[PDB]
Amino acid sequence: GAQVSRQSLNYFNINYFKDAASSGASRLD
Amino acid sequence: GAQVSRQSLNYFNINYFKDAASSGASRLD
Amino acid sequence: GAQVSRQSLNYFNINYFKDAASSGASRLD
Amino acid sequence: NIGNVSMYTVTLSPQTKLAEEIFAIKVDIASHPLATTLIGEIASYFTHWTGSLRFSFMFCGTANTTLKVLLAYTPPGIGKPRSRKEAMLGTHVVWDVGLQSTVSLVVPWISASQYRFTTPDTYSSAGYITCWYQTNFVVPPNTPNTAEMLCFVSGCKDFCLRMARDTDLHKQTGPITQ
Amino acid sequence: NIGNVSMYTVTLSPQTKLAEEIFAIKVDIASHPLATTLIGEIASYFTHWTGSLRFSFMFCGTANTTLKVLLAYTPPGIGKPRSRKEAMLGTHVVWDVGLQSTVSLVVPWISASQYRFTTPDTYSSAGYITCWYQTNFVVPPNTPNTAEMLCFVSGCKDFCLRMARDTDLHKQTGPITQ
Amino acid sequence: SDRIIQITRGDSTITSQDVANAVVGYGVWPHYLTPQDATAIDKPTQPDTSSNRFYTLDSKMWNSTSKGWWWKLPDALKDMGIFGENMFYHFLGRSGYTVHVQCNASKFHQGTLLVVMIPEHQLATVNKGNVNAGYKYTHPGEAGREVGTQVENEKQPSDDNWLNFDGTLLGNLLIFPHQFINLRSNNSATLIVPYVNAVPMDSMVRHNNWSLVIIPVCQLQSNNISNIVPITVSISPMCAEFSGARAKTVVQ
Amino acid sequence: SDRIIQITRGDSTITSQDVANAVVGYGVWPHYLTPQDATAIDKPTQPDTSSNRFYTLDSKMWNSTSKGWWWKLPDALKDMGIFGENMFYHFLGRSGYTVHVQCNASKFHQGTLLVVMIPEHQLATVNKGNVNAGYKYTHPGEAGREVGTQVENEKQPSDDNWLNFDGTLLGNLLIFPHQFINLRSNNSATLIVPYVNAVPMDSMVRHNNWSLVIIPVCQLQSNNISNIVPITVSISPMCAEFSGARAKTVVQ
Amino acid sequence: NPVERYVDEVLNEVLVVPNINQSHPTTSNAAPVLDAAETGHTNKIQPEDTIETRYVQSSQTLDEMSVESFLGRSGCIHESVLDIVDNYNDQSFTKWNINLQEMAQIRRKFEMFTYARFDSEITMVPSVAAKDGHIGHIVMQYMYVPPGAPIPTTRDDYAWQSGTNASVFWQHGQPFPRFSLPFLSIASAYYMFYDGYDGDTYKSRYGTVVTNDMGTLCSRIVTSEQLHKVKVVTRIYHKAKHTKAWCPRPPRAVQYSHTHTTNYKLSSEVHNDVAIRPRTNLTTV
Amino acid sequence: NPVERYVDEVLNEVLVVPNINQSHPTTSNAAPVLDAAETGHTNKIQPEDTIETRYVQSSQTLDEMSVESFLGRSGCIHESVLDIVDNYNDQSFTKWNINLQEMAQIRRKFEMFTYARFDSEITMVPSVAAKDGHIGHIVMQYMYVPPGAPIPTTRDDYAWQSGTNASVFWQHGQPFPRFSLPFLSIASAYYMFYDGYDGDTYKSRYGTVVTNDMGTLCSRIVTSEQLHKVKVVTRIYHKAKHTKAWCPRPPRAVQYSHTHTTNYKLSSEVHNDVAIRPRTNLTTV
Ligand SMILES: *[C@](*)(=O)[C][C][C][C][C][C][C][C][C][C][C][C][C]
Ligand SMILES: *[C@](*)(=O)[C][C][C][C][C][C][C][C][C][C][C][C][C]
Ligand SMILES: *[C@](*)(=O)[C][C][C][C][C][C][C][C][C][C][C][C][C]
Ligand SMILES: CCCCCCCCCCCC(=O)O
Ligand SMILES: CCCCCCCCCCCC(=O)O
Repeated sequence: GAQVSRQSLNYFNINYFKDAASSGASRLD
Repeated sequence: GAQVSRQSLNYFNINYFKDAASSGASRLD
Repeated sequence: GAQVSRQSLNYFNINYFKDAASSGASRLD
Repeated sequence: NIGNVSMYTVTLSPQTKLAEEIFAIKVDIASHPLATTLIGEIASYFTHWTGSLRFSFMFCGTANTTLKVLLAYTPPGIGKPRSRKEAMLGTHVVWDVGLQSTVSLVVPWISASQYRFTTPDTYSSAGYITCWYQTNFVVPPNTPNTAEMLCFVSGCKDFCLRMARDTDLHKQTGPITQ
Repeated sequence: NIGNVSMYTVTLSPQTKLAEEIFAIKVDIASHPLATTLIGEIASYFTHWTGSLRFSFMFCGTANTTLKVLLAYTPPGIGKPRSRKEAMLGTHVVWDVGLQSTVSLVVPWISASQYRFTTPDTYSSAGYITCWYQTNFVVPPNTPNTAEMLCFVSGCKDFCLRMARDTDLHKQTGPITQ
Repeated sequence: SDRIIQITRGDSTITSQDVANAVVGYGVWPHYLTPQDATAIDKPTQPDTSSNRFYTLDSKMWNSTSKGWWWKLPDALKDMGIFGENMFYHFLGRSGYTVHVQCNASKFHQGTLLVVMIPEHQLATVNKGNVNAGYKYTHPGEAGREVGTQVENEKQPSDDNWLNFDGTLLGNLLIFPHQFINLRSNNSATLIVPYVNAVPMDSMVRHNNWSLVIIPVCQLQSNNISNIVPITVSISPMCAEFSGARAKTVVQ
Repeated sequence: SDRIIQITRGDSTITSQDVANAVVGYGVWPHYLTPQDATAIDKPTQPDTSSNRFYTLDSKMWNSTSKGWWWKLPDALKDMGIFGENMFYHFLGRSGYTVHVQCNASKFHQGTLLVVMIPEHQLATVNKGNVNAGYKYTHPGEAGREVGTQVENEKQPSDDNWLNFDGTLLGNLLIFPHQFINLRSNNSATLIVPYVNAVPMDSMVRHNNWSLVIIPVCQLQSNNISNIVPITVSISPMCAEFSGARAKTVVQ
Repeated sequence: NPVERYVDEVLNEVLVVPNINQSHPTTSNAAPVLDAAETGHTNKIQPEDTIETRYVQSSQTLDEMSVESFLGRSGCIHESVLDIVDNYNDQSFTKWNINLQEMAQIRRKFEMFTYARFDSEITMVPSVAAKDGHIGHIVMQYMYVPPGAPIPTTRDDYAWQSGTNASVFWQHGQPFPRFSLPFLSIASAYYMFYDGYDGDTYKSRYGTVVTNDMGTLCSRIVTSEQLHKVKVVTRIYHKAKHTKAWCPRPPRAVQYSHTHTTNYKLSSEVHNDVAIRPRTNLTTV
Repeated sequence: NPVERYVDEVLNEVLVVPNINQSHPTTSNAAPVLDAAETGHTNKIQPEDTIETRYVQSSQTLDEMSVESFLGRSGCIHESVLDIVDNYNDQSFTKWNINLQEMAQIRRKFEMFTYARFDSEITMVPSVAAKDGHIGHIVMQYMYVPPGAPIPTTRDDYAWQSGTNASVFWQHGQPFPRFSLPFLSIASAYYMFYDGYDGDTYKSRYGTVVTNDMGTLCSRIVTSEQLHKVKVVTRIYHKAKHTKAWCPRPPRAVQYSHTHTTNYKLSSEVHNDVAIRPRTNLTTV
């Protein structure tokens, strides 16, 4: 699961498992 | 976190953690 | 550090460390 | 007074000597008696603090009771003021009791370092806040000769805490059972 | 002289014999007495060095004291010069003392290898620097008959150190306690 | 509300919930000296917030027999922090002031104080020939003078409140910047005065520019006399600037 | 001429007809604190010419046996006019300095003084375990300290000039802003140093930012020893500003 | 831009505190310092309103004060002990009714809110004490038994088959086990406090015990009986992830005494029961 | 170009030293060799000014001399000892007030600067000595306790719950633990030296002890009491990352005696106290 951004400064927000509970700490706001 | 350059000789300056203190030795200048 | 070629048969000549002494055996010629 | 609501009130009354001291406390966010206030408790879960503090006071005497009080903040590097004259050389507010019952004194962030330790530390002690009679407590006849005052505290727009740590304001000395 | 500021000064005086030797030291950056200078100390944190060295000398006698001195650098492969004639066959500067108190002698990088070991090594010994009277120390009457001279050292634009290592110029023989 | 006031000067903030407006002496707000009116040529020092702040003087007790009180400026502030230090280290000084007189009682008390700011209040002596008021007597400092208490001496100024301590009638003091603290209406008086003098700057040690005079014109009365009713004065210098720096002048 | 210098600060002007240029510590000229680096939020007071002027300390005598002298800043100026007053009335202070060391002799005298400005010169004690230099000893004021005169006490700092009073070698002091007064060439040294600290402003009472160290590296010699050769130091604060006004701190 | 936002994450500058602006002297009939606490509101006066401030650029951030940060740290919630003394069959397995009420440290933090919703990260730290010298080959089984599923009554109970329940097997020497648990409540949020009962009689239960049943954690040493006895202590650490919290409340002022209840005990000298240090008088700082 | 810059990183040729240019004989009234050290400046004379040089292309680089390189090497700063002798409860845990002043090697390098700012990489090397033969299963807990947080007084103290503090659990056999710490000061940089006090009285503390409080590191053997006693020594290594340093100073010339102070001891024969080797005379090389 990969949220690829580009700016080049590419960001890869990878989610390795198939359940939302598995992801790390949440972003803010 | 990936700074992808291209020249092809592509450079991948990956930052595996979300805190600046976590990255390796600094570049120079 | 990645030398990406294309032919598709893509070649990835990755250099995992920041010092030249760290890379494997040299190419020939 | 501990264990009684009276531990939250300061009593005022007609004075016979002028410029008497009413109370004096340290400004350090996690020092006593500030420690158990909500802001003091949250500050105790962090190692560093910065910003200005807002201290408010609500007069609870009769509508016919008058009073003028001087609230002062003494920056560090000196002892607590021994007199009203000494105290007013610092940051202060002269409170006139009237229709509006509450006044606020802001303790500005005046520090050498950008942050201070929440735990008592000599280098980072923030100073003192003292209260003195400016004029006097005055009442008409047939009116109670003493009155209470409530004191509040909260953080200004620039208050900020840093470096999470476990609190020393609560402990567990044994197992918590069913 | 160790433990005294006098360990930093060289005394000059009127000579009765011509072309006398004043001082002689090795040019090796981490050898004594160069070892404790800032450049010697930093060099001791590295294994290899290269580049030219700049040695300066400031005369501290009276404004009425005159002197001409010959400063020489003897490249390796030979012993230290036994006379002024021997020494001047090498790299040298004839210093005339006057309005400007300081002179600089540059020890050029003259080596077989691109780098030399900072630690004393026969193969990489850099040579010597000697000082001799060119003329003589001369003063008018009623003027002190001796004068001091200060000696400095720093690296030229091409000085460079390599291969970080722990220094042998400082030790710990026991625990450092509170 | 027109009854409320908040005055902030430097690190001090004063409030009153029962005011009677404010008076700006002669309609001129204090300001720094301009190059057109200046005479001393050295660059002036302007401490700003460290000097232009409220300094509270010693409180006084108002009772049925009080005759009045007076303070002289800058004398009353000679010992007040940075302002005080500057006035002694420099030959010349210049300053305006915000005077805030405080006096609260109750809705069952009555009394009236006439608060006046007098420029060049040159005091007189009574029945002492051409002997004038002694320096010591016109320089009481923050304690000021309590009229009708001082044991007479030859150089002792007049204590006749009805003659303004200078040979003029009390009723006419209203020609000077003033306010009244009438207990039924207000609990404070506020006067902002500019620098007034025939010279642009002056010695703050030997020349008192303004005199604050407080005279109870209507006697303090109530049915609860045991409750002390104090009068407190807080003064804030404004646009204070000094010139001619040297060692510190020590008086006496 | 490159041998001449005139330095004007406030109401003071200093001259020297035999200088060896001037040193600006770390290449940074003193300047006021910017809002980007500030932390204390109250408006700072900036006395300007009344504080940023030359203050001459007590002169010292240089003789054949002198071991050296040192002064600490701002401590050396704690009793100097308006600058001194401001440092005690305020919790925080910030300042740069122009240091002008003076020493004239003759063309028949010889001697050399090493003049150094050291940031955070944390003094050591010798053979006294973990007992550190006492507050009193590191705060000698304008008199400074004459090395090798003080009768030892437990809290007495090191007097070893060759070890920089801190365990480092004298020859390496040149890494700090410095000049030499070599009698044959110059009669003064001038160093301009900016404010150096890990915090934007600090307590001037408990933290000495800079230390002025003067060590005679080449002994004073001449054939007219009866003529006393003094060393005089004049220091001028630059961009002095203070914050956190209150009553005056009294030390001891 | 998700990349600018990314940089803010790395630098921890997502939530910046405002600057202090320069202020000036004032003489006004508007008195911001005066207000009425009776209203129940906090006077929003700032430093620029009471003193003459200078302009200061703030560089402080509130990221670390976020609820995610506050509750997003792994703390111990249970210490499971399997001490083989004299009967392997009876002493090699155990169970624990799961809750976040037994350890004061994390309990107090969660209780500063009335309701909270979050996913849970559980990390286990097992330590095998060699009571007799050797530990052999220790393999552990941790089974999550939801309410209603059969609880094993012996070390060889058929329930250990874990045909449906989630079991985590750990082998000594391998890294610490860890897994995530989705928000488990039947409600929209967990009740940190509950002023209610499971009925309307004198014997009805009161408090969070009525609403917060998360099942049982059953542990067992999988390895059969060994010659040398061991004492296996497994510490369970819990971290909240993707957290939301509602209605803040006063922090616990006295020691906790029991799970699922606000009950407390008071001594004859109450000042010893609270963190408040007695003052000598009103003027002694 | 970040790729050309990249190649320079790999080859370590980011900072090149200048070439030596060919020079010729001169006869001038400009004498670069003459100057005045009194000015406090270093004469910038180069080899081309004093001798006839040839042209030489320099290939040396200053990369390794950078402050990042100099201070970017992991050195030991502490050796923590947990020696089980006769009381497991008392001897299985300890604490250390963190500082970089106890080991001369890294202390001296950092002290060549007045102020320094950097992030820290901490690597721990635990070694379990089997005093009685077997080590069992050793699990360690290293808790970072910031100033103010409660310090554990027993091996089972509630503080070990680490509900908020950062704890690192290590299991014997697993790789060496390692973590990074952001710049921790309340100031803009760490004070390597501090000519100040925490007050203005004769009893005020002097030096960096006043400004450099980084908290306490509390260690504990998590494993319960085992039959065989062990001695666990954990060596802490520190490396500075993303370093900045200000105001260079002379290197420590004598042995250190205590933490946070420049105090030293001198013998009757001072030449033995410094690295200076006595010369026979001025002309003996
Ligand atoms: C997301 O939902 C799937 C996660 C997949 C995990 C594997 C990530 C590494 C991908 C490497 C691919 C390289 C591209 C050529
Ligand atoms: C940066 O902020 C995120 C770091 C993500 C770490 C994973 C790096 C491997 C990415 C492989 C993707 C392959 C592309 C197809
Ligand atoms: C080269 O100098 C940097 C080496 C980086 C090592 C990481 C290589 C894996 C990259 C995976 C990226 C996937 C692309 C989406
Ligand atoms: C199996 C390991 C433990 C899982 C704990 C997650 C459940 C959190 C619910 C908290 C409710 C309460 O404790 O009152
Ligand atoms: C917990 C492991 C140790 C962390 C050390 C990082 C702190 C560096 C601060 C140095 C200050 C000093 O030692 O005086």
